[PDB]
Amino acid sequence: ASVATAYLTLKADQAQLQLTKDTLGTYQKSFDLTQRSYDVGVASALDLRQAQT
Amino acid sequence: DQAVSKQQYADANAAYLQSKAAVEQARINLRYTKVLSPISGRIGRSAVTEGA
Repeated sequence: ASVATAYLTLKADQAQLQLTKDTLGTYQKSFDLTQRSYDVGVASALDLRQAQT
Repeated sequence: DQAVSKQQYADANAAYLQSKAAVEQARINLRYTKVLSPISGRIGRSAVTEGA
């Protein structure tokens, strides 16, 4: 039972790591978009700080 | 870079073009101030003088 539950949490946390790597990808792309929208001039620096946080 | 909508650009382009049309309205209305002679030829005497 313990080896089954340990392998099972291992595989589920592989899946959790993959989905949070995808969320880090989408936040990095949204920060790239907001950095361009700041360097052009439309968005202020406060929206850039919400992108960084 | 697709950091803003394709409709939100079209609305800004339309506002640009119709405010450009309002500037051309005011520019024509200020060009009518200088009374340009509409035709070429011998000009007579001024029926009204300056100050009227």
